[PDB]
Amino acid sequence: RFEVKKWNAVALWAWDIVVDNCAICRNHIMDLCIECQANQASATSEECTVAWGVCNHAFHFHCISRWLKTRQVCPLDNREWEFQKY
Amino acid sequence: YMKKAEARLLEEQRRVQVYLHESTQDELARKCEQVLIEKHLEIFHTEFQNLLDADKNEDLGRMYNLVSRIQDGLGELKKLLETHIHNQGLAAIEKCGEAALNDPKMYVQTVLDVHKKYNALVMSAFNNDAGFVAALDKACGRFINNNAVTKMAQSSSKSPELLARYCDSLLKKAELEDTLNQVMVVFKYIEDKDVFQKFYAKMLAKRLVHQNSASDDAEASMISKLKQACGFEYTSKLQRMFQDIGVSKDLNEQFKKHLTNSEPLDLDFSIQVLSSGSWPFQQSCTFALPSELERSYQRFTAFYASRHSGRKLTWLYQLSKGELVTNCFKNRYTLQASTFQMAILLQYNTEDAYTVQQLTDSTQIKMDILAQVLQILLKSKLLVLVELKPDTLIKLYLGYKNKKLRVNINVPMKTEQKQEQETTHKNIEEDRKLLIQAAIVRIMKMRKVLKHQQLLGEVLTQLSSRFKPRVPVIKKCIDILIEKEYLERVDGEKDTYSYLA
Amino acid sequence: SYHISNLLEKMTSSDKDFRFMATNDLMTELQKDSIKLDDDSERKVVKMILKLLEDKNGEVQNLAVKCLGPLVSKVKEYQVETIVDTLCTNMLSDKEQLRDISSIGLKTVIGELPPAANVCKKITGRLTSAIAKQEDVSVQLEALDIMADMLSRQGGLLVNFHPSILTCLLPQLTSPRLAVRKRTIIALGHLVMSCGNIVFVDLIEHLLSELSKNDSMSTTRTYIQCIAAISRQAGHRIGEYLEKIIPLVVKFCNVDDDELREYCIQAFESFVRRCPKEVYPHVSTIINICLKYLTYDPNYNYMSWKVRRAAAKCLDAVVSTRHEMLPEFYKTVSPALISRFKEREENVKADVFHAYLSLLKQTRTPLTMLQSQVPNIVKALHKQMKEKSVKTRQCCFNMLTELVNVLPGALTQHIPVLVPGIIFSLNDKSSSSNLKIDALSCLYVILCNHSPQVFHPHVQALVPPVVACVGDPFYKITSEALLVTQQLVKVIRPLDQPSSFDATPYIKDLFTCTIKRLKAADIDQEVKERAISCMGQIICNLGDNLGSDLPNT
Ligand SMILES: [Zn+2]
Ligand SMILES: [Zn+2]
Ligand SMILES: [Zn+2]
Repeated sequence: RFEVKKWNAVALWAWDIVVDNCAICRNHIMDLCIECQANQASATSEECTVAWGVCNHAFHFHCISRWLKTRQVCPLDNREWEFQKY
Repeated sequence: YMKKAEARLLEEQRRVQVYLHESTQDELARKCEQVLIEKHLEIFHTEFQNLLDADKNEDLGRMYNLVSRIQDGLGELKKLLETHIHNQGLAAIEKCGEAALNDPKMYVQTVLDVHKKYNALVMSAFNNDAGFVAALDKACGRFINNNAVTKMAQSSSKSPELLARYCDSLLKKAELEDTLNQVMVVFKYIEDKDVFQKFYAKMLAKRLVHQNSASDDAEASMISKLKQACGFEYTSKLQRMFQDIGVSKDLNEQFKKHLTNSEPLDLDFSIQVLSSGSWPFQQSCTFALPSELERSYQRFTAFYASRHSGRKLTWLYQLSKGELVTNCFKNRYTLQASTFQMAILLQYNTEDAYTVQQLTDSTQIKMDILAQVLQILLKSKLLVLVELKPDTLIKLYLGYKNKKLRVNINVPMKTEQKQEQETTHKNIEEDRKLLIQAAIVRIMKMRKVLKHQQLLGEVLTQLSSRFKPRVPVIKKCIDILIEKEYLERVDGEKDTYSYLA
Repeated sequence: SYHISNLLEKMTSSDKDFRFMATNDLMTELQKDSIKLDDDSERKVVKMILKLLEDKNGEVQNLAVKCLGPLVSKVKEYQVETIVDTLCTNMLSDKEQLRDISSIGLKTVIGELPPAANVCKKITGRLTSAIAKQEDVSVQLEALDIMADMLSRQGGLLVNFHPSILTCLLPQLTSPRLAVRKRTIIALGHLVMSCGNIVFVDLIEHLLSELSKNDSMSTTRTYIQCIAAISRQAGHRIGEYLEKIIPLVVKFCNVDDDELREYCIQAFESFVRRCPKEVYPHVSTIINICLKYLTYDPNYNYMSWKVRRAAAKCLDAVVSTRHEMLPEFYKTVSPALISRFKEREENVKADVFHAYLSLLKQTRTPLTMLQSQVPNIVKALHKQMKEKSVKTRQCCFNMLTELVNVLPGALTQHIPVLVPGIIFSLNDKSSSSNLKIDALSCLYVILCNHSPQVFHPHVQALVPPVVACVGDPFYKITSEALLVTQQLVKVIRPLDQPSSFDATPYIKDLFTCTIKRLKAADIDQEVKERAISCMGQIICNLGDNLGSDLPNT
């Protein structure tokens, strides 16, 4: 018989606007890109990861990389985009 | 003979000033210096090596004073001193053996003692000459980034990792300022600063989450030193975590004042809510919450959903700890354990014998993690039954005793350290590739058409303050950028690239 | 005019890459030979840099901070004033990022100023008011750091503001935050480096008056630390006040507080080291206090170790600088240290060992007193040589080596009790490479400075461990083993003296262990040279008893 006295837990918070999936492409964030999954395996498919921003928004690295070639704004909030994690 | 030569030179100066003409002074001094010094430089160099071998600072200072009169006579001394310092550093590192591969204190103290000794020698005897300082700097930079320890690890990135681990050991739970300053002096000679930055950030996050720091003043001083040495983005990244800690403290206070106007909870509850993009932690494995803890879970989830609308919380159960108090034993013991341990002890709350397969089904923990935590429990004499199988029988051991009422069982598992080190090294390599790609893209955006060698030179110039890139990696990044439709090879004029919109 | 206009057009391109590259190109142009004689471009460039200091991207902000350096060297003196004003007024802002980036930029600007008077005057005027404001702590700390940086270099330019600097600094030695006190102490030392005589006496008199009244325990420690720092930093200027300073510290030494005693002994050490001439009358009382508090341990009988460390370090400092004190040194200091070789704390033991090593180094009549004290040293070392700590045994071996180097024949009657310890350290799995090398060096020094007769009974015990050490995988051990083996060959059969010792049974072992190193072709150069020398000595001394191996050798 053991009794619990005190508990110290750690939690992380993320935006719930998107249901655990990319916003630019309608795919699960742990899966591959549309272009990556459509194309044959290559060096580009090796470097497919998840990129976070200062606004705590999560997209595929390739998705936001393609989005940034024309616009300099996060898709979900109108502020400028800055990479902070991979 | 050195003292004899100095005395003779003084006597000659006295003679020429007292009973000769003024026009003879320069020529007589030149001839005397020639005859007395320049003809014995071969002997002087061997004596210099011998005096360096057996520490004799006064003789070295006298010889520096003597040879400084001869034009271009100090170069050989500088080269010999640089070689001697390099050899001494290599020998000092080599004598520590294999133990220095997993002992940051020994490695850093050896380097620091060598540097202190030869800095003192340069300042005291050579009058802080620029060339001798440069020789000491080159020798230190040569033997810090390549030595016996780095050969064992087959990578020059072991030194920054050891330095960061030494800093973490220093800052964990008056003379600390001096050793921090000395460490920052060592940091200047390191070429792979990104490895140090990554390791320091990870260990600072671990320190902040678990609340084990010697003092906040030491952390502030180290942050100030990093401001002075590193850039401005890194310190901002650290300040983000420092701000999240305060936000979590305020939220804890608000939750505590909220619990008064409701039914109080049985246990003492504290939480650290952190942003998912500013901390190095990953998602936890599958885990079924113990039956005594859903109350706090639901209450805090409701409170957070009330105060913040569009956010969702993910719970890291591998970084959570707590207290278990036991009463069905010889005497009243209170023990500190992780959430996994608390879950896998309270499974047999009234039972006495389980099969690890049943324990796996009840706790929903994977194979390796459960095996490691069970081994840790068994080694603690708290539980009794080396290899384990799914049909192994493990039973609670009654009547165990310890010399102290307060016992902790949250000892780290051996494999996690090595796995974490490998993971962060791989992450560092991937980040290096990404920054090289970004630099190439930006340079091509600025200059529409540029050659190969100029591109490489500008890339190394831009990335020099963090690490020294390898040219094959730059070619690989260029090739992967060509495929991704970022830049294209122009027809004709081979080995030339142009930016493509 | 066109390149600069294009650069400033790009520096607001709404794309981070363009701004970064434009700022980098501007920085490269600034460090080059390009000059902008036009006074219309300078204002625009300065404003653009000061606005990019607040950019939304970290890289651009960092590059702008770095660009603030070369800008001041190639811009008229009017714009430097507005740059400094903008930075100083930004340090007082509510935004934390702006304050931090402005502090970094202001330190960078100060760094580039040649060792100028007007800008330093403005900076000092702003920072005095910044330090004076005690409402917030972060601004205080940043201002204190910048003031220390600005006083370390260019300190001699701002002579007129020294009264104001002292007046603003002095009240901060009482603030509830210890970081403020430490920064104030650093700034005060830097100020003492470049100051007039009036302010120095003002500071010393204020410190003495504040120490004369014991308002709080916390502040007294700060004042003692400040006095120690001032003494350590200035030196000669504080010597005239020791006659009044020392009795206060002596009175404070007797207070029952562990932290206070350590600071007092450190102040004593600083006085002993930095100013030698004015401490002559007080060496006796300093030594007596150090001896009294060297054995301070209330909760044990055969944080109280910090005072012991401080006392031993102060004794080391006293011994290492006074050469005329040697008779009374050997009269009183040496027995206490010898009796304290048995300290139960490793660090204090190491520091007392270092102190007695410094005494031995200074010893180079004192020799007769050292010879009389030798038996106690040997009796103390015999117990320490069997400890399980590598550092203690290393200290013992080093001190024996130094003692033999000072007195050539000091260990004639104690070889029977000293050889077993060396042997035990030689063949022990817990020993490290450094311990074995130190033991071999001690053995070599002992053998080189004594008559061969005293080692004859112990050759049978000394040969096997040395032969084993010759075959060690580590070459650094092998070199020292061969060096010891050469002297062992000299001892076993002397050539200039008659000996009745039989050297026959030990010839084969030495020859076999040396020949293998001699014919290696892949070992390090040092081992090759040592093997050649050792084999030459073997042939010279005992080459008559070798068989058919001589032609091949
Ligand atoms: Zn996507
Ligand atoms: Zn992809
Ligand atoms: Zn966003």
